[PDB]
Amino acid sequence: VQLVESGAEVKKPGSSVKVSCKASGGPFRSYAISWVRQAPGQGPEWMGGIIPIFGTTKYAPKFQGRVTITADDFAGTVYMELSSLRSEDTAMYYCAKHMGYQVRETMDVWGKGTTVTVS
Amino acid sequence: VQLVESGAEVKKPGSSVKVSCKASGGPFRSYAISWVRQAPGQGPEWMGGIIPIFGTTKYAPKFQGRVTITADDFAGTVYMELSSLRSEDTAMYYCAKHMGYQVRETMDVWGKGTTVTVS
Amino acid sequence: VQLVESGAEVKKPGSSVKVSCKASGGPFRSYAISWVRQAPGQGPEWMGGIIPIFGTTKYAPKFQGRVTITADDFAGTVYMELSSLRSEDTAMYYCAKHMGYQVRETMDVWGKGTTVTVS
Amino acid sequence: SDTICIGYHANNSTDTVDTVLEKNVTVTHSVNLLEDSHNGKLCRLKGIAPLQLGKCNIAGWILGNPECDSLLPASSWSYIVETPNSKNGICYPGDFIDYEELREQLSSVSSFERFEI
Amino acid sequence: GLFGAIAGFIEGGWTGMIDGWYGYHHQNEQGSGYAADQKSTQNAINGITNKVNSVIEKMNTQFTAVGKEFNNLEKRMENLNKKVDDGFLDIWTYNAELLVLLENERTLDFHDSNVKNLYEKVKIQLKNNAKEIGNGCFEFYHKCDNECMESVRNGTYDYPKYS
Amino acid sequence: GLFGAIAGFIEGGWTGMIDGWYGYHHQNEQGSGYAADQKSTQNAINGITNKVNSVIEKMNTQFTAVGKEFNNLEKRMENLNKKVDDGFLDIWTYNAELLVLLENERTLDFHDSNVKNLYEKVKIQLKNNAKEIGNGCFEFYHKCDNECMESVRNGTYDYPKYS
Amino acid sequence: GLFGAIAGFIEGGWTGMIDGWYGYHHQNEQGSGYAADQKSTQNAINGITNKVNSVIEKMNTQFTAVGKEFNNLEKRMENLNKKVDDGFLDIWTYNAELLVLLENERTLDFHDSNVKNLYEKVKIQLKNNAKEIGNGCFEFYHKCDNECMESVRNGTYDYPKYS
Amino acid sequence: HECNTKCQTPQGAINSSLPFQNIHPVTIGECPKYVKSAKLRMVTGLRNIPSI
Amino acid sequence: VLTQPPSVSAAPGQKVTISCSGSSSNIGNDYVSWYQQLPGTAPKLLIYDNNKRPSGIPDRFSGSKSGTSATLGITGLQTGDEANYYCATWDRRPTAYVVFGGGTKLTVL
Ligand SMILES: *[C@@H]1O[C@H](CO)[C@@H](O[C@@H]2O[C@H](CO)[C@@H](O)[C@H](O)[C@H]2NC(C)=O)[C@H](O)[C@H]1NC(C)=O
Ligand SMILES: *[C@@H]1O[C@H](CO)[C@@H](O[C@@H]2O[C@H](CO)[C@@H](O)[C@H](O)[C@H]2NC(C)=O)[C@H](O)[C@H]1NC(C)=O
Ligand SMILES: *[C@@H]1O[C@H](CO)[C@@H](O[C@@H]2O[C@H](CO)[C@@H](O)[C@H](O)[C@H]2NC(C)=O)[C@H](O)[C@H]1NC(C)=O
Ligand SMILES: *[C@@H]1O[C@H](CO)[C@@H](O[C@@H]2O[C@H](CO)[C@@H](O)[C@H](O)[C@H]2NC(C)=O)[C@H](O)[C@H]1NC(C)=O
Ligand SMILES: *[C@@H]1O[C@H](CO)[C@@H](O)[C@H](O)[C@H]1NC(C)=O
Ligand SMILES: *[C@@H]1O[C@H](CO)[C@@H](O)[C@H](O)[C@H]1NC(C)=O
Repeated sequence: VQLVESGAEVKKPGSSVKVSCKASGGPFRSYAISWVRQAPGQGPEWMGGIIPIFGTTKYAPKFQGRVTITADDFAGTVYMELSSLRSEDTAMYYCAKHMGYQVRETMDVWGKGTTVTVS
Repeated sequence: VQLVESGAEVKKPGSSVKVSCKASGGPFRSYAISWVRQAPGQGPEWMGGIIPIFGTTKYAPKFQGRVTITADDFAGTVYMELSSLRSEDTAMYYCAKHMGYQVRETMDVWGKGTTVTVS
Repeated sequence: VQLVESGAEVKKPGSSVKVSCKASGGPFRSYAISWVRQAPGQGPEWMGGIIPIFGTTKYAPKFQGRVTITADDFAGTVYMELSSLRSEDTAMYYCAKHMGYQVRETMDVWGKGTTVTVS
Repeated sequence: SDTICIGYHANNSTDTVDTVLEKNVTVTHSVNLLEDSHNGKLCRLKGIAPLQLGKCNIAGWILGNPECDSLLPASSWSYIVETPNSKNGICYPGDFIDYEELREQLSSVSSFERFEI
Repeated sequence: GLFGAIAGFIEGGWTGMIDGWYGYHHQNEQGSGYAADQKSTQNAINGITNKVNSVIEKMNTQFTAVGKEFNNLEKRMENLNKKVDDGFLDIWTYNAELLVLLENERTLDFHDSNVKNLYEKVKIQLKNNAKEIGNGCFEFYHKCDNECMESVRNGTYDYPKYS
Repeated sequence: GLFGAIAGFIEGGWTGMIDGWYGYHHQNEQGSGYAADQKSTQNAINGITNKVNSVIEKMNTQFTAVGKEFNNLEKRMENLNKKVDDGFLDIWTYNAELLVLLENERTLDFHDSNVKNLYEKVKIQLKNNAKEIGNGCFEFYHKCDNECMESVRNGTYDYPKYS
Repeated sequence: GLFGAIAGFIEGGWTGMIDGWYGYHHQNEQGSGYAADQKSTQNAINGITNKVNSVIEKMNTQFTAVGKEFNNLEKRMENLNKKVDDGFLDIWTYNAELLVLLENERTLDFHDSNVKNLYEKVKIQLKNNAKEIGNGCFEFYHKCDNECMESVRNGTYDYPKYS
Repeated sequence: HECNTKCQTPQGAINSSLPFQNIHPVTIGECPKYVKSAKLRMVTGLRNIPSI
Repeated sequence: VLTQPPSVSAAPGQKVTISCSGSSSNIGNDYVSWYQQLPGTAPKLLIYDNNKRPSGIPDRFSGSKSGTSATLGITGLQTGDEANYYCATWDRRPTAYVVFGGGTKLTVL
């Protein structure tokens, strides 16, 4: 399975952004999908994930009022929207496989990255 | 469902008559169908009924050798034939639904009526 | 069913021969098929047989290194090849049904015969 | 202690099939229903050899083109073969009226007799 | 499978059983050994060959079919001809693929059902003079020699004689 | 069948049971008799009539369709017309035959499943106050009069009262 | 259903079990709670997504297709064009509707089979140290704490230790 | 060349009794049916789980 | 090996019996089948499973087995019973294979 994110984006504070993720294979998947954030010089940060059939979404307590994760199923894509950009939402964003249908701690396949700059 | 009988008929004694009944919906039904007779100024009278798949027919002891009840299945129609008409076979004839596949005492849907005069 | 062998053949010693057997009905069968040899003036001789789906073949200990039995399935034909012909492989060859899928001792349907002469 | 068990068959086959709920299931026995092999040559159909035109087409074969001098003795065939380099048809420029209908007519002829009218 | 016997409570096959699809493995003082069940295998073979023959029969042989020719002023008829050819090819490809895909699953469920039926047939016979172990296996309480084994693998096991 | 009840551990039908598809036969001191089960038969009849009506509905009525005429210089269009007619006839013949062949088997498995469900429903009710004989038959340990029989054939059999 | 578990001897679903399709509800001195079974749900999800992907894949994308024009002296070809278009539309409508109708029933039987398999898996583990109540429910004879409960839902329940 | 056949395509002769082929839609003789598939295998045995 | 009486002679209307004798290797642990071959045709199955008859075989033919020997009995003899009769059993020890008899010429008067 190959995961491909969208292009790199640069915005200015106070706005929102929407990144996307496309997976190879059949349109419908049997694994959960997560989004991970990594600022330059620090460790990664789990943002939130989505479940294949039940449609449940989970977010971190820090990113509870800003992030929104959705899926398309028939297209095979996953979307993440982040609102009210500060100057600290400038990092690298990864799309991560999960193995099973639940959002556990084991992500075995990662994408390549996508930089979102705020200025 | 809706039950529709044929038109009104007038004959003279010594002949036979054939009345019809058409039900709405799919051609094949899962309920039994009965025929009821009511003379002017008297209570109703049960004549006989037919069962959907097993094809069994039941008649009253009074109308044993005269009535014949048949079905068409693919057309959705039920036919009743009364032979050797007298001057007393002048009443209103009703077609009655039954609920289940057996000819019980509970008829929950009736038609509208059809007069057969003998003179 | 009907079993039909191929034509009669005449060869000279040191060569090989290939006889065939065609059965009526559907191409795929649920019974085993055997080949029987009968020299003029003696009793029959079982040569070998084949099993419908598992594809196993059995041969007599005398005809171990010479006979080869194969099938076609989609054509409905069974082939027998006999190699290194002597002057004693001059007999009548029969194709025999078996009843079940195993090569037992009960052959209930026979063909008609095919003479192979060696000279 | 006098034991008895129930079971089923297994072998060393490595042939797989596809179902609706799963792909590549290895099974003990199977058959193949599709053919994808040919010999790569044009053969004879039930004894009769085909008629190969070569440099000519139907118009050149039938009109009597000077470059189709070898097709004169032909009087029987099983099918007609043309090539993408069949360019010797009408030498004098002009129009051949109702030519595809003539090809459709000849698509159901197996022999003819050529006589001097 | 839908019946839970193959790759279920019986988790593996036998490479030592060569003459059948379903069977028994026994063990007593005389010795051990495998043995196929002939009635079940015969019925399954009949059904499977019937299915294959029906699939073969529902598709008829294709006779001669060659293309046509059109000139520069007959594009509409040429396009209609192409449309007809492509449509029929697509329909028949869909039919063949769907038929194979749907028949494979039923064939795989058939064998699971047969194995489960054999297990239940033996279990109702032994009922009380044997302990169910779990892997499709039964352990006798009394001494079961070869006559007892051959009567169990026949359907005529005599319950009262062995209490 | 896939469930092993019809022509399985219950090996024959009843010609004395005339009012239903599945039912009971009882025997006590008062007498004997057959009796159909109405809920199972009603559900089966509903399902079967639904299936037949769906099969009828998926095929639409055929309207007027007559042939055409061509002259001696229009062979290609005549052949195309023949091709279209033959192809559509073949496709619809295949569809109809396959639909009937595939629906018959499912219909035959439906009744086997229903008989097995009825047997299990009775077996879990009796559990301990009855002995399983083998042919779909239960033999009571206590005395079961007509009230007990009618409660067994209703689903409200009272286990504790009869120990 | 054909297997008699969903809307059968287990007559209702759980709105308190949110993370899975099939699962357990336990009760002891520590407390109560629901818990999904991950292996069964994972296998079912794999199968269902495989089926949906196959259905999507068997239908190919439709490319450009526009109409043609004819004059007052070309009625036969116009009628042939209409015939071809209508026939192909009818065939594909029939195919799609039949495929959906037939796949829904198998999808509904799959879950019933899975629930029955889970019930039997637990029943063969407990065998003797638990009483079958009837609603898919087992009542232990000994004292079963959280370690015992977790061992039951893992498949490694130790029969001899609890007699 | 100089051979014999019962089914001929513009690419070669066919020598089978199978019900399907994917060589060429144009045929002469008695030929199987043309499909665009690449694999059509029908199962007759059970699931293969050896070593156990 | 199965050994039978080479010839049999009797009169019309009488009852005759042919005995197939073998050994504990073949006859003692399997079944025996009977075939009748008219002069010029292929053999025909008479008795299988040691006492059974196919469809289309009269009741005049019967058979049984006794320990390590079987016997075929024909009662109601006529002229249409002129043939050779063979006994067959599926031998199985070193390498299993079908084994046929020697032959029997039932002569009718
Ligand atoms: C079933 O097996 C085939 C052959 O082993 C697999 O085909 C391979 O598929 C992968 C991607 O799915 C390709 O990268 C390979 O090139 C394919 N190999 C060949 C030889 O074509 C197929 O993927 C398997 N199916 C599944 C669902 O795993
Ligand atoms: C194996 O089971 C079969 C089926 O019942 C038995 O066949 C019976 O055999 C006896 C003689 O032993 C006959 O009298 C019966 O007529 C047979 N029944 C049928 C239905 O044909 C067979 O005997 C059993 N084998 C053994 C060794 O007991
Ligand atoms: C047969 O079973 C039905 C189903 O339980 C019984 O119906 C109940 O009847 C009692 C009165 O006898 C009512 O109070 C209940 O409300 C009924 N239940 C339902 C769900 O309707 C019926 O009584 C039983 N028959 C007998 C003779 O006991
Ligand atoms: C739940 O069941 C699994 C499967 O049997 C157990 O996995 C085993 O765990 C032990 C250590 O506890 C290992 O030594 C084995 O190799 C494991 N087996 C397999 C097949 O992986 C697991 O331990 C069980 N959980 C508990 C709490 O007992
Ligand atoms: C299985 O074993 C047999 C034994 O000879 C061998 O002939 C056959 O090729 C093997 N099958 C495979 C797929 O290797
Ligand atoms: C091919 O066809 C020829 C004759 O048409 C035939 O003799 C041969 O057996 C066939 N098969 C092979 C593999 O050559």
